[PDB]
Amino acid sequence: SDIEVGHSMNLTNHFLVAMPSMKDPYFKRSVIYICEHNQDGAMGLMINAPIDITVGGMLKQVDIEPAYPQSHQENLKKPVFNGGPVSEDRGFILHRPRDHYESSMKMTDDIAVTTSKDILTVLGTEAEPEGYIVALGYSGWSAGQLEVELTENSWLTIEADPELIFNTPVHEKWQKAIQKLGISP
Repeated sequence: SDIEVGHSMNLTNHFLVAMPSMKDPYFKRSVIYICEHNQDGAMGLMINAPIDITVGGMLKQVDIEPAYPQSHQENLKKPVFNGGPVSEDRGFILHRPRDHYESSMKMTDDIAVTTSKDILTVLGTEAEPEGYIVALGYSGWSAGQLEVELTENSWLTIEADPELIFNTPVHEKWQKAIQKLGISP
Protein backbone atom coordinates (compact mmCIF):
# COMPACT_ATOMS: atom_id res chain seq x y z
CA SER A 1 0.00 0.00 0.00
CA ASP A 2 2.88 2.40 0.71
CA ILE A 3 4.85 0.17 -1.67
CA GLU A 4 4.18 1.49 -5.14
CA VAL A 5 5.43 0.07 -8.40
CA GLY A 6 3.08 1.61 -10.94
CA HIS A 7 1.52 -0.65 -13.55
CA SER A 8 3.93 1.17 -15.89
CA MET A 9 4.35 -0.05 -19.49
CA ASN A 10 7.52 1.51 -21.00
CA LEU A 11 7.23 1.44 -24.79
CA THR A 12 10.92 1.55 -25.70
CA ASN A 13 11.88 -1.19 -28.16
CA HIS A 14 8.17 -1.31 -28.97
CA PHE A 15 6.32 -0.67 -32.23
CA LEU A 16 3.47 1.81 -32.38
CA VAL A 17 0.99 0.54 -34.97
CA ALA A 18 -1.28 3.18 -36.50
CA MET A 19 -4.94 2.20 -36.10
CA PRO A 20 -7.79 2.77 -38.63
CA SER A 21 -9.04 5.56 -36.35
CA MET A 22 -5.76 7.52 -36.75
CA LYS A 23 -5.86 11.35 -37.06
CA ASP A 24 -2.53 12.93 -38.18
CA PRO A 25 -2.74 11.68 -41.86
CA TYR A 26 1.03 11.83 -41.70
CA PHE A 27 0.85 8.65 -39.60
CA LYS A 28 -1.99 6.94 -41.49
CA ARG A 29 -0.85 3.30 -41.52
CA SER A 30 2.54 3.89 -39.95
CA VAL A 31 4.65 1.59 -37.81
CA ILE A 32 6.90 3.32 -35.34
CA TYR A 33 9.90 1.98 -33.52
CA ILE A 34 9.99 3.65 -30.14
CA CYS A 35 13.50 4.65 -29.12
CA GLU A 36 13.11 6.69 -25.98
CA HIS A 37 10.23 6.77 -23.54
CA ASN A 38 10.84 8.63 -20.28
CA GLN A 39 8.86 11.25 -18.36
CA ASP A 40 9.86 14.06 -20.73
CA GLY A 41 8.11 12.71 -23.80
CA ALA A 42 8.93 10.06 -26.41
CA MET A 43 11.16 9.58 -29.46
CA GLY A 44 10.36 7.11 -32.24
CA LEU A 45 11.35 6.35 -35.82
CA MET A 46 8.84 5.58 -38.54
CA ILE A 47 10.01 2.45 -40.31
CA ASN A 48 7.77 2.34 -43.40
CA ALA A 49 7.76 5.82 -44.85
CA PRO A 50 10.32 5.61 -47.72
CA ILE A 51 11.25 8.81 -49.58
CA ASP A 52 12.56 10.04 -52.91
CA ILE A 53 16.21 9.66 -52.02
CA THR A 54 18.36 6.57 -52.20
CA VAL A 55 21.04 5.58 -49.66
CA GLY A 56 23.82 6.24 -52.12
CA GLY A 57 21.87 9.40 -52.92
CA MET A 58 22.19 11.14 -49.57
CA LEU A 59 25.61 9.61 -49.10
CA LYS A 60 26.64 11.56 -52.21
CA GLN A 61 24.59 14.52 -51.05
CA VAL A 62 26.11 14.67 -47.57
CA ASP A 63 29.30 14.02 -49.55
CA ILE A 64 30.71 11.20 -47.43
CA GLU A 65 34.01 9.74 -48.61
CA PRO A 66 33.66 5.92 -48.24
CA ALA A 67 36.16 4.01 -46.10
CA TYR A 68 36.16 0.84 -48.20
CA PRO A 69 35.23 0.13 -51.81
CA GLN A 70 31.45 0.14 -52.04
CA SER A 71 31.08 -3.36 -53.49
CA HIS A 72 27.47 -3.93 -52.48
CA GLN A 73 25.82 -1.31 -54.72
CA GLU A 74 22.47 -3.08 -54.61
CA ASN A 75 21.52 -2.05 -51.09
CA LEU A 76 23.06 1.32 -51.99
CA LYS A 77 20.10 1.85 -54.29
CA LYS A 78 17.54 1.14 -51.55
CA PRO A 79 15.42 3.99 -50.18
CA VAL A 80 16.05 6.37 -47.34
CA PHE A 81 13.12 6.78 -44.92
CA ASN A 82 11.30 9.70 -43.35
CA GLY A 83 11.58 8.93 -39.65
CA GLY A 84 9.24 11.68 -38.59
CA PRO A 85 8.30 15.38 -38.84
CA VAL A 86 10.78 16.51 -36.18
CA SER A 87 14.37 17.49 -37.16
CA GLU A 88 14.08 16.49 -40.79
CA ASP A 89 17.65 17.69 -41.38
CA ARG A 90 19.02 15.09 -38.99
CA GLY A 91 19.91 11.47 -39.78
CA PHE A 92 19.25 8.41 -37.59
CA ILE A 93 20.52 4.93 -38.46
CA LEU A 94 18.43 2.05 -37.09
CA HIS A 95 20.41 -1.15 -37.59
CA ARG A 96 21.63 -4.58 -36.57
CA PRO A 97 24.57 -4.16 -34.18
CA ARG A 98 27.91 -4.72 -35.91
CA ASP A 99 31.00 -2.57 -35.29
CA HIS A 100 31.45 0.21 -32.74
CA TYR A 101 30.31 3.70 -33.69
CA GLU A 102 30.75 6.85 -31.62
CA SER A 103 27.17 7.98 -31.11
CA SER A 104 25.19 4.80 -30.70
CA MET A 105 22.45 3.45 -28.46
CA LYS A 106 22.05 -0.30 -28.34
CA MET A 107 18.46 -1.40 -27.81
CA THR A 108 18.77 -5.17 -28.22
CA ASP A 109 21.26 -7.74 -29.43
CA ASP A 110 19.65 -7.07 -32.78
CA ILE A 111 18.66 -3.42 -32.87
CA ALA A 112 20.59 -0.22 -32.24
CA VAL A 113 20.49 3.47 -33.13
CA THR A 114 23.58 5.35 -34.25
CA THR A 115 23.72 9.11 -34.71
CA SER A 116 27.42 9.70 -35.36
CA LYS A 117 28.65 10.27 -38.94
CA ASP A 118 31.28 7.56 -38.67
CA ILE A 119 28.68 4.94 -39.70
CA LEU A 120 28.01 6.48 -43.14
CA THR A 121 31.53 5.63 -44.32
CA VAL A 122 30.77 1.90 -44.23
CA LEU A 123 27.46 1.99 -46.09
CA GLY A 124 27.49 0.18 -49.40
CA THR A 125 30.71 -1.41 -48.16
CA GLU A 126 31.15 -4.88 -46.67
CA ALA A 127 31.55 -3.31 -43.23
CA GLU A 128 27.99 -2.00 -43.19
CA PRO A 129 25.31 -3.45 -40.87
CA GLU A 130 23.54 -6.59 -42.07
CA GLY A 131 20.28 -4.67 -41.77
CA TYR A 132 19.74 -0.94 -41.48
CA ILE A 133 17.22 1.83 -42.09
CA VAL A 134 18.43 5.36 -42.87
CA ALA A 135 15.84 7.74 -41.42
CA LEU A 136 15.70 11.52 -41.75
CA GLY A 137 13.90 13.28 -38.91
CA TYR A 138 12.08 11.47 -36.10
CA SER A 139 8.66 11.33 -34.40
CA GLY A 140 8.34 13.11 -31.07
CA TRP A 141 5.84 13.20 -28.21
CA SER A 142 5.76 15.67 -25.32
CA ALA A 143 5.68 14.64 -21.63
CA GLY A 144 2.73 12.28 -21.62
CA GLN A 145 1.12 12.94 -25.01
CA LEU A 146 2.15 9.42 -25.93
CA GLU A 147 0.05 7.79 -23.20
CA VAL A 148 -2.86 10.04 -24.18
CA GLU A 149 -2.88 9.27 -27.90
CA LEU A 150 -2.76 5.62 -26.82
CA THR A 151 -5.92 5.79 -24.76
CA GLU A 152 -7.30 7.83 -27.69
CA ASN A 153 -7.53 4.67 -29.82
CA SER A 154 -4.93 6.18 -32.16
CA TRP A 155 -2.36 3.41 -31.86
CA LEU A 156 -1.87 -0.25 -30.99
CA THR A 157 1.42 -1.49 -29.63
CA ILE A 158 3.45 -4.70 -29.97
CA GLU A 159 6.97 -5.53 -28.77
CA ALA A 160 9.41 -4.79 -31.59
CA ASP A 161 11.50 -7.39 -33.41
CA PRO A 162 14.23 -7.03 -36.11
CA GLU A 163 12.53 -9.01 -38.92
CA LEU A 164 9.81 -6.39 -39.30
CA ILE A 165 12.35 -3.56 -39.45
CA PHE A 166 14.91 -5.11 -41.79
CA ASN A 167 13.39 -8.19 -43.45
CA THR A 168 9.91 -7.12 -44.50
CA PRO A 169 8.77 -5.33 -47.66
CA VAL A 170 8.21 -1.73 -46.67
CA HIS A 171 4.63 -1.46 -47.94
CA GLU A 172 3.99 -4.71 -45.99
CA LYS A 173 5.24 -3.82 -42.55
CA TRP A 174 1.91 -2.35 -41.38
CA GLN A 175 -0.30 -5.20 -42.53
CA LYS A 176 2.05 -7.68 -40.90
CA ALA A 177 1.99 -5.59 -37.75
CA ILE A 178 -1.75 -5.22 -37.07
CA GLN A 179 -1.79 -8.88 -37.96
CA LYS A 180 0.03 -9.74 -34.73
CA LEU A 181 -2.69 -7.74 -32.98
CA GLY A 182 -5.60 -9.70 -34.45
CA ILE A 183 -7.08 -6.90 -36.57
CA SER A 184 -6.97 -7.68 -40.30
CA PRO A 185 -6.22 -5.05 -43.00
